[PDB]
Amino acid sequence: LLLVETPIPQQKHYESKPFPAVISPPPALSLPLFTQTIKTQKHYLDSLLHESGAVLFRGFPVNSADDFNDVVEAFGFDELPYVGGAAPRTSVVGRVFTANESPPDQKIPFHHEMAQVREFPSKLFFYCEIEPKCGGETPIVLSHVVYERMKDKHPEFVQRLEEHGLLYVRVLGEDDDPSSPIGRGWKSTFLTHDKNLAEQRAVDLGMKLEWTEDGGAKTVMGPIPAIKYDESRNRKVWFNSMVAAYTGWEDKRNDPRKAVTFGDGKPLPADIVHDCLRILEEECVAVPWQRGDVLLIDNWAVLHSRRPFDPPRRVLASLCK
Amino acid sequence: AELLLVETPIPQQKHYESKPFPAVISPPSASIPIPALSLPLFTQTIKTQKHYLDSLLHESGAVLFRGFPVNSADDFNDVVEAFGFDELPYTSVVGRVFTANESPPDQKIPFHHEMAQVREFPSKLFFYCEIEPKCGGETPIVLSHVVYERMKDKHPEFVQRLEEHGLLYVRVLGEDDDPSSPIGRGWKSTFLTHDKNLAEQRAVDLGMKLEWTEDGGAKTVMGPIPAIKYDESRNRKVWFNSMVAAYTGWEDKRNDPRKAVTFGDGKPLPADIVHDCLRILEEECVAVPWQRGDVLLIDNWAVLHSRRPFDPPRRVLASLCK
Ligand SMILES: [Fe+3]
Ligand SMILES: [Fe+3]
Repeated sequence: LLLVETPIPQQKHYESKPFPAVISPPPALSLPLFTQTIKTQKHYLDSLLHESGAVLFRGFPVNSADDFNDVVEAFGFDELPYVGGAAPRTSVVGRVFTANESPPDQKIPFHHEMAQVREFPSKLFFYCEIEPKCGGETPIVLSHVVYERMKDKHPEFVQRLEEHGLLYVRVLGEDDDPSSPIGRGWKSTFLTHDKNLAEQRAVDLGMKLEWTEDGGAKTVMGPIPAIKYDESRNRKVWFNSMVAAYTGWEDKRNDPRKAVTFGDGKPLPADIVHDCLRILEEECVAVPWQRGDVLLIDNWAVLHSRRPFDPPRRVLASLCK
Repeated sequence: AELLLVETPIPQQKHYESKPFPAVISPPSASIPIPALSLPLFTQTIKTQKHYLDSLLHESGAVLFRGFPVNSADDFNDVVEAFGFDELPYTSVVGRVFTANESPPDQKIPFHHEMAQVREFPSKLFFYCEIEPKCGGETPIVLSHVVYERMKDKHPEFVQRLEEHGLLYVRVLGEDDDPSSPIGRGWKSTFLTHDKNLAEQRAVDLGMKLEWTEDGGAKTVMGPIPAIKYDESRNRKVWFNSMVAAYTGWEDKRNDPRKAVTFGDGKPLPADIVHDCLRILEEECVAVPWQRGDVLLIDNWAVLHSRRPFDPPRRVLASLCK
């Protein structure tokens, strides 16, 4: 067959590079012909991903979870083994999983997948098996651009983060609440029912777990950096969950404003965090999904969100080491 | 090119009234001509042998298909799509195929009838082994009408009080969801709502009284409902309920199984008799070891199923019929 770099409305451009790059089709199209071209075009697709940081594959016959898994499987990358510290995921087939994100009428803030985890995914794929009835887009934005704008806007603020970093406080109940923006419990996060076994995996994950009265838990993480360095492209990125925590970690157990602070305890300037929230919006590209689309996101360069939505909707994913 | 569906015997099968349980079909050894067993030939033979497969499934309660090119979830969906049963109106792997949210391997799943307390339960069910368990993992099955007949013969009075009073099912669920619980789902993720009024309205649509505990939780009561139904296709009574199941497997921090199921009038069931029912179920069951490629078809009106503990890997898919 073949692969074709195609233009779309939403995409943006940076130094003559489309974001995201879009690949579409030009023996009639088949699912085994596609996975076959994926292997045949490995170099081309590694570079395109390197140049753009994400590529949406639209038009190909990926019509099921198993189908998406063949495409994920065809890509070669090794799966990232789960260790705990993320919403309750449900295995579907092979390297592909699902997870009932926060309530459908909410906004999922921008973040890097498992950003506060030691072994975070280098890459990830998103796949739509069920088109959203309304809304429910997976807006994406280039982390390095957000860095070039933050350093430009608030140069002193970045400097404090580069020296002080951030601290995160995330109170977790014993069970999971499907109502909160971040409703995972401690037994679910750490895949443990026992406390010792838990507080142990807690230290291994680099967290300060301290059991709460009502069987809950209050974890503390950091100081940790906010500006990491993607070596493959020699550039720093906004690899932190500042906006996610400050505006998103909001429920009966956590205060948004207290969710995250400077690495040395000093509170963050509200007008600065929300200014960052505004930078993410402006630079983000939210391509409306379609049944069959496959988006390849490099986790070193991209943060992902989720617009609110009205069901039905089914987006599947795959995490790479 | 044609294919022979050959009835075959296996060590684990039983026989009642001369009929095998479960009936087992496989493709012959030396056929004339010799067919190149394929998945597309199998599904065509299933469509062509509809009547024969209706009689076998009709008289045996379940039919295990052994020795067929069912090599992936895609192949399994093609089989289910050849039998012609309507799909049960609504995770999803492909088409009508899906993975069943289960408990840890070391645990044993109690015997039951699929969706036994849901107005529109599956009439028929399919199980498929894509990956045979390293150890155990079998999907034991048992004939519901046999359990009924033996219980009535051993405990006539108790059976008489079962049909007359029925059963009461109690569940004390939290607001949130405990991951480590066989019945961990709380009222939120149960009735898809945060609002207490709507939630209780929905539980009521499901024929159930919903109580609001002061601890932010909820207590639900179902019944009285029969513990014994009548298979019309086979003109016989079936032990269609979840008594033994709930009495032994409905436990966690908020729930005690001993009081999870009682007589429809609130009177507790005799522990000795429930365990005695557990005994009959275990004796009459058939636990055929799973071989990759197998697809088991169960008539949900005549058969209760459960699971054995196992050591992974193990992968089984399923499909439900209206
Ligand atoms: Fe995410
Ligand atoms: Fe079951």
